[PDB]
Amino acid sequence: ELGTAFFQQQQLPAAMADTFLEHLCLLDIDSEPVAARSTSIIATIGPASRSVERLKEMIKAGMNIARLNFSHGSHEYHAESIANVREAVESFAGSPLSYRPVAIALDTKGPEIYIDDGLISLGVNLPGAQVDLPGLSEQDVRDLRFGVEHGVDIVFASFVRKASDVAAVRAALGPEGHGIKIISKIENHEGVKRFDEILEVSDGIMVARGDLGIEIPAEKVFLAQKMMIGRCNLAGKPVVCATQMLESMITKPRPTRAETSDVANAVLDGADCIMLSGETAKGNFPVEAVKMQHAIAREAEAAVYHRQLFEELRRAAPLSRDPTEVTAIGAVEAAFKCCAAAIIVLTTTGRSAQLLSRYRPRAAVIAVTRSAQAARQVHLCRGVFPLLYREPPEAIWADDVDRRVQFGIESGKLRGFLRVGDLVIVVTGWRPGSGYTNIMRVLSIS
Amino acid sequence: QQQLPAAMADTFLEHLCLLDIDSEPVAARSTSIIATIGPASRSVERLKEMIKAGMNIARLNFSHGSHEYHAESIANVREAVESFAGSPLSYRPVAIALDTKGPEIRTGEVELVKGSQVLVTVDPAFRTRGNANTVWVDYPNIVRVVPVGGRIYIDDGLISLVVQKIGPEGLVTQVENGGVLGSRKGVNLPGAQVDLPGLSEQDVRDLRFGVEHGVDIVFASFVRKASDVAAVRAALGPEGHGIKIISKIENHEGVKRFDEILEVSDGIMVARGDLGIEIPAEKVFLAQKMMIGRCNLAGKPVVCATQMLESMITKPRPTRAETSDVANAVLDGADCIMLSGETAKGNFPVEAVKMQHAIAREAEAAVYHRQLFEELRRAAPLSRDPTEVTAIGAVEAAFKCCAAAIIVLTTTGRSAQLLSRYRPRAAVIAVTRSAQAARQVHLCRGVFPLLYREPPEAIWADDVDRRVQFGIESGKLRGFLRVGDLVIVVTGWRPGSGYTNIMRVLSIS
Amino acid sequence: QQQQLPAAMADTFLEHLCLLDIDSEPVAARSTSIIATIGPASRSVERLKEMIKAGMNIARLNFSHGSHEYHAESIANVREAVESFAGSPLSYRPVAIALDTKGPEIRTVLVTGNANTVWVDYPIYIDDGLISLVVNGGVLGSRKGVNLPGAQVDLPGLSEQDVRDLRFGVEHGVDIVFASFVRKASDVAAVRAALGPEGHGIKIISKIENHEGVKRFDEILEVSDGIMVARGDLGIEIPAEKVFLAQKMMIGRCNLAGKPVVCATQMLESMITKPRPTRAETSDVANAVLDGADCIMLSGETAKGNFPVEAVKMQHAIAREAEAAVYHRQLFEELRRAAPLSRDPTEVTAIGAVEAAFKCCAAAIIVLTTTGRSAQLLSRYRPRAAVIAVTRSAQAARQVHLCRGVFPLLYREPPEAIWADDVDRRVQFGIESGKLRGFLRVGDLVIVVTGWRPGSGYTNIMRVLSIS
Amino acid sequence: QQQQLPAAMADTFLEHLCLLDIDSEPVAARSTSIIATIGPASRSVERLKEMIKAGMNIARLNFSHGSHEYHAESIANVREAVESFAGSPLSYRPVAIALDTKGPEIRTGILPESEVELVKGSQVLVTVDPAFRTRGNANTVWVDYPNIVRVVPVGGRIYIDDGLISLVVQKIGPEGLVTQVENGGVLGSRKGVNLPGAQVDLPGLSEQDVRDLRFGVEHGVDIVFASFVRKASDVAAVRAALGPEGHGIKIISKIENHEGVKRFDEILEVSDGIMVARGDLGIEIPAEKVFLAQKMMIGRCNLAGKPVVCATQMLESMITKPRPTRAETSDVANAVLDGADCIMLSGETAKGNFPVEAVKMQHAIAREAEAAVYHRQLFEELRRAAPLSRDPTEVTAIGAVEAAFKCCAAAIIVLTTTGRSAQLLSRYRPRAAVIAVTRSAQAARQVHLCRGVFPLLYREPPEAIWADDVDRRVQFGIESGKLRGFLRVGDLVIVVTGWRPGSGYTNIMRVLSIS
Ligand SMILES: Cc1nc2c(s1)c1cnn(Cc3ccc(O)cc3)c(=O)c1n2C
Ligand SMILES: O=P(O)(O)OC[C@H]1O[C@](O)(COP(=O)(O)O)[C@@H](O)[C@@H]1O
Ligand SMILES: O=P(O)(O)OC[C@H]1O[C@](O)(COP(=O)(O)O)[C@@H](O)[C@@H]1O
Ligand SMILES: O=P(O)(O)OC[C@H]1O[C@](O)(COP(=O)(O)O)[C@@H](O)[C@@H]1O
Ligand SMILES: O=P(O)(O)OC[C@H]1O[C@](O)(COP(=O)(O)O)[C@@H](O)[C@@H]1O
Ligand SMILES: [K+]
Ligand SMILES: [K+]
Ligand SMILES: [Mn+2]
Ligand SMILES: [Mn+2]
Ligand SMILES: [Mn+2]
Ligand SMILES: [Mn+2]
Repeated sequence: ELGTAFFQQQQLPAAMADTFLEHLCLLDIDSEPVAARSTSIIATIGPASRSVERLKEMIKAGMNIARLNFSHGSHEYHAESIANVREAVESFAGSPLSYRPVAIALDTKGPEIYIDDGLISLGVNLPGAQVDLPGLSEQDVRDLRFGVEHGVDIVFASFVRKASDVAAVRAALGPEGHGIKIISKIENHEGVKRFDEILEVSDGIMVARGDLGIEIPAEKVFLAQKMMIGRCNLAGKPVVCATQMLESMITKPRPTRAETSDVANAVLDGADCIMLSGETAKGNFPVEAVKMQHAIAREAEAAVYHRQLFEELRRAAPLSRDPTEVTAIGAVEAAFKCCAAAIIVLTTTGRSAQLLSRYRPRAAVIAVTRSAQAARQVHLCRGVFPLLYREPPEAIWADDVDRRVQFGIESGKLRGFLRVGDLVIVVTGWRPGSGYTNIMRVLSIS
Repeated sequence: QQQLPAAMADTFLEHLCLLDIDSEPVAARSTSIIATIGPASRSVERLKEMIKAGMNIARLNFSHGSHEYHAESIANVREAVESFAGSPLSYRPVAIALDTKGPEIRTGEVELVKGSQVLVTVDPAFRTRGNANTVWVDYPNIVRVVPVGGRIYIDDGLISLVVQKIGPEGLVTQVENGGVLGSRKGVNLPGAQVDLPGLSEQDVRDLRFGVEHGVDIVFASFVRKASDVAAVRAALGPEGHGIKIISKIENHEGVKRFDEILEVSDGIMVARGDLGIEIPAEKVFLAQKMMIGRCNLAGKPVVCATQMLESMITKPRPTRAETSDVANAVLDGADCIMLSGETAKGNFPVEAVKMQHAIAREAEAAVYHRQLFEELRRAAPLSRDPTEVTAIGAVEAAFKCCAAAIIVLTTTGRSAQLLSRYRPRAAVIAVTRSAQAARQVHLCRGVFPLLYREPPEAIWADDVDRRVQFGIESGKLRGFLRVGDLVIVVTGWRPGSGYTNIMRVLSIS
Repeated sequence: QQQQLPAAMADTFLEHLCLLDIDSEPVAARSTSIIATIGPASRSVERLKEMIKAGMNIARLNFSHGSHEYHAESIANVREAVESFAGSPLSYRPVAIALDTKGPEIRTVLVTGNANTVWVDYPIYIDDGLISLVVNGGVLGSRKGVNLPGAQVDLPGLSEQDVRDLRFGVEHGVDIVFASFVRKASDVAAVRAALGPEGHGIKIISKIENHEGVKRFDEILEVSDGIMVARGDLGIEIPAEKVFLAQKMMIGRCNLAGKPVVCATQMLESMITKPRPTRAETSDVANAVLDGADCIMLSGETAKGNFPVEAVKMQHAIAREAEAAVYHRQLFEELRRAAPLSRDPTEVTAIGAVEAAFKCCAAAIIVLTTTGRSAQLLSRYRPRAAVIAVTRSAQAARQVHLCRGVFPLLYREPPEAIWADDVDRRVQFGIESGKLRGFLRVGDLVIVVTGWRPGSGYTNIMRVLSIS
Repeated sequence: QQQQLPAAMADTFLEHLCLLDIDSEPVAARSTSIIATIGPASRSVERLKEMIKAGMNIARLNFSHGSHEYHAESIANVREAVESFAGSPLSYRPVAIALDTKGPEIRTGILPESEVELVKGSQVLVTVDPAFRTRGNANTVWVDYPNIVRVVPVGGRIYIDDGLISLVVQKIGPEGLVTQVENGGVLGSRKGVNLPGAQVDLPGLSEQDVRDLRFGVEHGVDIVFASFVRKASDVAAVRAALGPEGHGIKIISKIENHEGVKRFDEILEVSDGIMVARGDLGIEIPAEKVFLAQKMMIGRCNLAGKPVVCATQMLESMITKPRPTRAETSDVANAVLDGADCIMLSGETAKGNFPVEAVKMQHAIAREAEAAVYHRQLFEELRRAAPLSRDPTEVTAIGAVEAAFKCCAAAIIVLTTTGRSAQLLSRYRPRAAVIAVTRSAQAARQVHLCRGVFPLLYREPPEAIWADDVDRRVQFGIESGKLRGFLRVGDLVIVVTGWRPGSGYTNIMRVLSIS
């Protein structure tokens, strides 16, 4: 079973290797990946990526999260950016089976001798020399309030140095902002040393390599990146790799060999999301940069050694009596046995999708939700493909479950994620409401 | 408890160092016990005590006894077994297996002069002239299968003779080990390609008897080739299509052609008695472990047999070697262990069943589960069969929650067998309407069969849930489940076998 | 290929099992040493010669029966049988002599002498745990051993009779003491003290016979030279279905510690009366070798039975097959990982030589040693290649039988004038010995382990040589 | 710890990652050799002295440009810079000289600065009619490779000028290939052509390569980077042009196109090593697939025990800037973690403004990456994958590496004539430095290809007794290691020698304490 032609795509020969060395030796440039790209793409909004028509092209190219850099720009500037992103996003809502949710992330200005990205020794950086600035500014507080008022999904918190820095952020978001995800940016030596306590109170991490590369020796950034990716992977919390991934594409139509390798290796490290800064904020090829990250991620996701990664994630995760976790790991294992084209999961808060994503299945996790915010926020979790369901409930709940599953199948077919004859794993619960996921089924498509 | 520190170890060496004589087993015994029926074990009262002690499969040795004798054994077994049918929540199915006589080469008191000279003839005139320097055998082709230098063992391999010459009179032999030969006693032709028929005529009448009396399993003696298995299945006829054929590997050719035999069998018996004569005794453990390992790989049941607790025929306690042999068979991966003389004729048949049960529980907890499961996972090929996909998903889920059990609904047993091959720590509670399948699934380690008796409900989904609740209630009464426990439930999307495709995580109430 | 080498190269333990082959023939060199108990069936010089040829490496003197004069006769007959082969040095097999202590023993319903009231020698299991009395039973006899598993006992860690027996062993130059019913580290120190300064070179093997010994195993092992899993008494002290747990635990911890371990009792019991063992008994011997046992033991099979030599031959035949079936790939990896890093050039050289031998499927590792330590550090990493140890010390040649896979050759010639020449002559003596014994053939690779200067403690050199 | 040893001891790769420590400084010497391309920014004797001190191990001469006299000047200044350290033999660093051939090329025709625009969606004809050699324009391009009309089927593509312009063959006709412009651009004269996925008929050697290869032999270059190697016969043609006098020269095959990737195994078997020529590879196959080819090729050379080089744009931004980008520093680190024996600088040292700082950056990155290797799984997999062998040099090598790990040996000192004994130690990736003592100056330079080998040139004449000569070179290796910081008093070393003179008889491993 499993056709001979199907077994030579998606780097499946390298997938069945008994050793990592053989896994490397069997990687094949003719082995084509699936269309579903698991690693989400964060694009920074700026002069080059602010118009509604430009944003439409970046959505089709693969942008999942739009980053607002509050280091620059008035609230009126950012309100117009949010208005333009939402206009381009909703411009596709007339076609539910192809609609792509897009999250909006607010990046704080933060606490802002080296000058000019650390280019001249004596933006300004003071490495080692511990300085005084508090966790949250008084302009940060006004910016975060702007985030709640305009309904942003994610906060990128700059220069997080300790757990209390995160709590100050969460306090500024307020009770109405309790649902916003907080990604703590690790930007200096202190944040690295206090990483374990920062991660426990955050929803995720951004390896902010720009400032980190000035605050610590440039030779050491990859050590910090691979440490933080593994620790969030172990913790099952999303991790973002950022800064200068395709830097030369600011002026050039094609990246360097080091840049494509950097995106690929960030994906192989286990990063949930990869980021573009000047490549989309200022550069001359914002859409091409998005297209390049999409293409590399597809290749690198197939080149992950899932065999060992799944085993180690399984051994490191503690035993659980939560039926959502138990169902998730079983569905992921079941998906590996059949190379299921997808895991289709129903979720309202996104947790069931995240618990599937944390075991890193090869199969795409197609998440059908009625919550527009959850559809935006699950882009943080690798391999989750969110579908916004818009119909009012069927009268029998079981019929309403089945129709959402069918909606996931129909959207997967249209997008090239699913074909007739594919096996799919379907994850649901035994009753409506969040928290009751406990069922895994094996279905053939059509 | 249950050797959890040893099972979590990073290495096998540390797993060994963490084994704990004070850590008590709490899981139910998963290795099935086969007990040979004989004079010590034909009492209905004794059979009831053997059921409660742990007997899962009753073996009828057709090497001896008439059809009427075995019909009585069958009737006493079923009476003892059905005596528990009034409480369906605790009723234990018990399989009945027919072990065939098989091709038995036989001779014609006279002493075998060690180092002497004895000839073994084929001529029919010498069938009654047996003595110190004449032996006759009913196998005519013995003269064409054992060359010069090959050996001929007699009476359980304690008297040996080597071929020195070949000639018209017969085979010219010399006595290697001495003894005195009786009247028509067992002969073995080690290493030689014995081309006796794959089925005696006695075997064909016995297999017809077994079909007529509804036996669940055939232990097929001296299986050397795939065609030997097909000969057995032919004699069962398609009236015996549902009977499971377990092939007894008993000689050198069977070990060599094992893979061809396993492919056409439902399982294997490591018949160490005959095998220990047909090949050197010091090589039997190699063949045992090879066969157990490859049946584990193929997901097919394997039985370890013969002399596991031999001294308990006359003594109330086993030796240290016998204790270790039973334990190491479980550690090897054997689905079933067997008692022969210990239950057929010995003085402590119940105590022998109790011992095997007690040893099996300790060994099952001493298994290095971490490496076993990982290796069975990677070795089992990718599959698009939904029952296969659900089974491995279910075993994975059971490990994550430390599930008390995996409840599975099954018509033929296959869905339980596909769970069993991944060796979950959780018990596989199999709920079936098929009384025969309830008995036959004892061959698969870790499956606990429950026979469902109620007639079908009007709504199919109501009938599914009733069966699931039947497994819940049986599990609670037998000690497998507690309130607050998590269980994995495996079902299908439509009636009939072959459509298993659902795995659920449920809390017990 | 032979030696189960296809199974040796499997990537998983499951495939290792799957590839085992009854037609794959093993190497003549048998690594697991055989201990045979001396008794009426194994006492004549002519019978001991047959058991030496059959494969007996250590002679066990059971000091629970027989007088001091009786055991001197046994010692004298063993040394006469052993030295009867000394005239051919290339084939001389050293044999060690082990003293097994009586230990704390309680010998012989109303227990306070017939079949209604039983007298005992100490203020309940009798007949090797076959009869149960409680303040379940069978048929008794006269003079019986009594086990009391549970309530704690007032017998000392070393009796006066035991002390007298230990001093007998020093005076008669035994190589090994099997210390009965060791429960604590203090019990071993008591044996080391009764052996005195004149007996400081004797190896103390602690016998684990009860629940307390299992519990305090780590502290007992740390002060012992090795361990005997005494399954006879241990099988009466703890439930019979749990002895296999204690055996495998103890064999694993000794293998990790690098100290020898003995598996004993009823391994081939039915051969006391029958010429062939049962299927369970050959499995128990094979599984003891697969567990990692350095030595296997025969007691009644050689002491009192009617087939003592055939019993030695059976253990020899099984051990060879089981040794080849060991999954060295995973065992060596796990031994390397668990052993701490070392700055000792002897241990550093040892693990390199074992690795090198696996790479070339070397027929043997030839090591020069005086105390035996260089050979033990090789044995510790469980190579498939035979460890041929050439030594001038007769005692080391006997005692090194405790370590699995060490084949001792006693070298007798005075030193050559150039020490480099004296080294080569001893290496050559091992090569010639291995050729005659069938360990080596022309074209084989061997690993030669020596040191850079004379005297113990300087092993630091590993050489790859092809046999001419 | 230091050395990232808590991470290397971890039981899983996941926990190994979590335990990487930015505050754990490396103490072992840098094992991945650095190749620096010689050019205007690196041709002066004093600048080359700076780069040798910064860590340059191999000097790359790019015969794609420059005259024979130009490259002979490059060789003279390199050798003058290298030999200015020879007066202190205990610290003299051999520096290899590698010749990178221009290789077979396909180029367009001459239309001065005359330029034309190939418009997107246009119709352009590619012809090799010698009458069209000069008649280039916006709908017609000539190329100097006549078999182009046979190797590019309809729907196949033709790239021009570093892949800036893309053409798709629509029909095969008598005049040539009629193509539609897929990606437009401005076309100059004599621009390079690439035929992605095509089986290119060009010989393994251009006629200029033959001349350059003889120049290399006559000037004693140590290494050849053979361009555009697509099959075993290409390597054979390179070998033949070097002749018997160039038989000691090492041949590193540059894998540059799709065929070379697919036929990698037959190429590697007849090669001394491989270069992942990512620059050309990224034009010949999709850019997002290059990392697949890099990791496959590094793994298969790791498995075969043959050196592998990763090249192109590793620190590209440092051509104009004193600090690399975050992507570039990660690219160097990940090439080392892949298992690359060498890393390369091209424009960063040939023409950039910071050549010495680029060499310093690669040295500092590689030192961090080498300690961040999950050594436990790497050595275990290399060990089990390496087959059984009855060759005593192979047996001694794995024995020495195992012993080095057991004692955390500071170094493995090995005596070698050709370098093979050092290479056999290097293939098992020990963390101990492999200190190779040789009398051959060429072998000393060439073993820089093998990761973890640190060559020392022995200059003394042979002692009377051979056993004295061996011990002298061993002590020379010890005294060199002490002076260079490899070895301290009280350290343990693994010394690897043989039983008789001449190469091929390595069979002894010794454990020694230093001083
Ligand atoms: C999901 C996983 N990712 C990795 C794994 S598992 C792994 C395991 N081992 N090693 C070291 C090694 C081993 C063999 C080689 O040929 C090269 C490197 C790795 O680097 C390595 N990675 C990056
Ligand atoms: O991931 P979440 O937020 O816990 O939601 C999972 C829930 O979705 C469902 O599948 C469907 O629930 P709804 O019909 O209320 O959307 C439930 O069975 C399950 O509890
Ligand atoms: O294990 P088997 O023999 O394939 O049978 C499993 C079958 O049992 C069921 O759960 C119920 O079967 P029935 O209702 O026909 O008894 C099916 O859904 C499933 O196909
Ligand atoms: O194992 P031991 O007792 O430490 O002896 C090993 C010793 O044997 C030798 O190989 C030879 O020593 P001798 O010549 O004194 O017997 C030494 O080089 C080495 O130190
Ligand atoms: O690595 P290579 O080229 O095979 O050479 C290793 C050789 O080096 C030697 O030490 C030779 O020493 P010489 O330089 O004196 O010839 C031999 O022992 C060994 O055969
Ligand atoms: K039978
Ligand atoms: K070039
Ligand atoms: Mn920053
Ligand atoms: Mn039989
Ligand atoms: Mn005892
Ligand atoms: Mn090129």
